[PDB]
Amino acid sequence: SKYKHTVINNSVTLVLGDAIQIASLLPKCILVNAANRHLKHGGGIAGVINKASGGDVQEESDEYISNNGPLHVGDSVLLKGHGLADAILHVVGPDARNNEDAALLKRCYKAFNKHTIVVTPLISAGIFSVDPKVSFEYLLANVTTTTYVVVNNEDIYNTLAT
Ligand SMILES: Nc1ncnc2c1ncn2[C@@H]1O[C@H](COP(=O)(O)OP(=O)(O)O[C@H]2O[C@H](CO)[C@@H](O)[C@H](O)[C@H]2O)[C@@H](O)[C@H]1O
Repeated sequence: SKYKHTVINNSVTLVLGDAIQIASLLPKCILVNAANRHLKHGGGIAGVINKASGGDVQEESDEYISNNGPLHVGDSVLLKGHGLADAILHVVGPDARNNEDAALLKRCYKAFNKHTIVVTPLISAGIFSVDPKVSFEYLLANVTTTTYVVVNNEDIYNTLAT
């Protein structure tokens, strides 16, 4: 009630706000990180998540990658929550700057469905340069679990809330 939000369907609610704030307010959830293949959390929401954890997320990510190697585009890994959420699902969206196809978002978003409540940004809609409407369409097509999709730009919110 205390956020600008639009319920899209039985599963998906679009929220104008801060994903970390929204994950904090929910008693139980997974928070999704829009990550890169090497889980190097230098910027974007990955940066905000890592900094909110005081670097704990990067420490854990480094251990995962150091031992297990880089992820493939479209893959995800469930890691610890570091007090931000019950767990963080690191999802590697396609980077359009590197000619990676938006259709790989299908794989990203299908990974949500085994989790009861998910708080997510729009995957690949930041520097990975996928149209927010396209990302959101892939989300709605593939996500069947209770999901709060959080955007921090009112203009993008308004466009998607149509
Ligand atoms: N509450 C909220 N707060 C902040 N942002 C919110 C938000 N809710 C949604 N977002 C948005 O979520 C989006 C994520 O999109 P991307 O997949 O493009 O990020 P990316 O994969 O590039 O990050 C990766 O981008 C490059 C990859 O090389 C790396 O430097 C970086 O570390 C890695 O995370 C951004 O628009 C971000 O603003």
